Amino acid sequence: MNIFEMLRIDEGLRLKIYKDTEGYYTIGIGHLLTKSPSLNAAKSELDKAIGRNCNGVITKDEAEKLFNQDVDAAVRGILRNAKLKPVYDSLDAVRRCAAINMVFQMGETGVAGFTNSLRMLQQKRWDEAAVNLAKSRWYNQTPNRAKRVITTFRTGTWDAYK
Ligand SMILES: Oc1ccc(OCCc2ccccc2)cc1
Repeated sequence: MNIFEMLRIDEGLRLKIYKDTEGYYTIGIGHLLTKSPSLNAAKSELDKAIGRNCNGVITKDEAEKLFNQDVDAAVRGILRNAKLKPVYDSLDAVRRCAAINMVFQMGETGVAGFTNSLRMLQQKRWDEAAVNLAKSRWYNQTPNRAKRVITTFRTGTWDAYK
């Protein structure tokens, strides 16, 4: 188990443009294309991301390459964020995967709201952090995925993905 396998489970794999749980155009392994309601806008973003005229359809290799870029962008975003980096660096490898998973899903807009969760995680107050993480729109809107991520933070094991 690693971050790629974890997010592949949580996001699935689809080779044609689809909509995420919020209704936004997405492709591949959870690659957001646009929040615009315009399918043409999504198709432009796709062609820009892949470097060819895709017509809304990609190959598995292309989906996996976008996925690698997206995971790396999440990691680098954590490392560049003065609030997230100290917490990330305090975690073991399995819990770091849970952190990347959340940033992959929510980006930087969730940083402020998760201030108290981040403190509890840095303090290694795992049960309290798990309770706090569930008091969120994130948990209420995607509860099964959030429960898996939270269990990973609570236990430091892959039990929720096995
Ligand atoms: O959009 C978000 C949502 C939640 C966040 O924090 C919780 C997960 C985490 C833990 C350690 C290091 C980085 C991230 C950060 C951004």
